[PDB]
Amino acid sequence: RVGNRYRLGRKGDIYLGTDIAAGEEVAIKLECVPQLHIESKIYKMMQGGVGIPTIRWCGAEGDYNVMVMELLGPSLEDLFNFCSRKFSLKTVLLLADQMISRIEYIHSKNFIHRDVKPDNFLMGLGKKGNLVYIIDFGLAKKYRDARTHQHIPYRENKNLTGTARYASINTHLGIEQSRRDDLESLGYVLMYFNLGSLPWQGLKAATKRQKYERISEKKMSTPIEVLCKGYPSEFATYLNFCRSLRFDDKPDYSYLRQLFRNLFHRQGFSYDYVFDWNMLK
Repeated sequence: RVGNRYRLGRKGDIYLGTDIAAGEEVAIKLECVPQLHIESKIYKMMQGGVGIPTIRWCGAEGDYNVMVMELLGPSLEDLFNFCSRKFSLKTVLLLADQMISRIEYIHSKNFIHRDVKPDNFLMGLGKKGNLVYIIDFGLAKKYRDARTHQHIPYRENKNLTGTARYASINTHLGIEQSRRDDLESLGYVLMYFNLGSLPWQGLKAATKRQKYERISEKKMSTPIEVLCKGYPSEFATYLNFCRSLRFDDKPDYSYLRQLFRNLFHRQGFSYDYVFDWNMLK
């Protein structure tokens, strides 16, 4: 077992381990001896930030490059399923606050995620179980130069790198992903939590390419008022804000959070961090 002081378990992959010298359970992502070491380096730049998992060790053991991370809880997709694929308004708004903040933090560290979906958002454990974490930086890219903060170039005709359900419209059009896209994906995820599904979900596609084309076609045929019908106008306003962001714009994160926070206070909700799942007996 790994690092003179770690041990392995059951569960590109994750395993349940133990920091045997400090008595704590840990997640151990292994990779045949290239992408673990890279992600491992992005995590380091992200380190210390709120909602970013801590990396306790990076090395190699036999035929594997091992990365030891702090154990985290269930994914929002998982909690959503457990909740019958239905979250209350208070829960979406509580999640909406922290998620925006995680995305802004990642952007503040020069990277963009490019893979924002319910599965890449996991709740913490213990004292942190009220903390929304962001994971999987496998598709993360620096969008600006660390020192000069020179934004990457606008590029076209690219192939979709991510998950078509939550991808931004500009991503479907082939445009280079930037900060705005991470936020547009979050917006679709918030409506996903609100409706239980997205209108461009489960579209029939014989091939895995007429699908991306059916989604794209559908996602651009569905105006935001129709997608958000029956919900607080805040969700529509948010999506519209995101669709208006210029490729190199610094998103006004505060305005987005205050958008939801006002809908929050208006509903009488309080930030006590009691999620729907926290009430399942």
